[PDB]
Amino acid sequence: GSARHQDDIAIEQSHFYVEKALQNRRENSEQFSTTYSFWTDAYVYLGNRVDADWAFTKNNLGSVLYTTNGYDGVFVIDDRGTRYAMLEGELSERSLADSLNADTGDILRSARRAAVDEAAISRYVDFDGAPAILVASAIKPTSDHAPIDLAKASVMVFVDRLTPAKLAKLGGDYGIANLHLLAGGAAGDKESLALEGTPHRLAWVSSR
Repeated sequence: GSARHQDDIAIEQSHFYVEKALQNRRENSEQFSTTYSFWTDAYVYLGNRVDADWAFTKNNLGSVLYTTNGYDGVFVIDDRGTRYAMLEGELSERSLADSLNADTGDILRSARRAAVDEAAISRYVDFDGAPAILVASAIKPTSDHAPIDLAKASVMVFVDRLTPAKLAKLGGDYGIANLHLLAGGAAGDKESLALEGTPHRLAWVSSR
């Protein structure tokens, strides 16, 4: 069939790209969550322990993560506790449960399951002021070393708060029209995308 309908096919693609941009965050982060976890010193200095003096003196897991093609922040959780919380490249006392009010009691369970399948796990969350994504990965020994007890091993977690500076690339680099967050409103029969799990919503202004 051929008629004046290709104008609404464009709307079928523009929302699909905004979903792909959020899917791509999870798939880019799991790739960093393996290279920075496949290190003998990372598993030795973070495995059931927290030796931040190494991470700062060598900068291998310090504030430089914000300026070395890394992620917005990092945490270390094991057996229902936390002792390392890199927030925007700073050492601070805080919990990954508190910064988004969500429960850690089930995130540690899926994060434990990341190890037995050699693959990180990913979810949506609601950080203080804007939406975010949470991804968890098991630190496993490289150099063909012996295995470790995965129920008692440590688990690293990376976090990225979405911000209006990155909303420009979440649509403009994906080929979507003008792209903006919908913070506390309802569109006038316009095109938009409700985020899974979080109360926030993505919106844009594509011409038919």
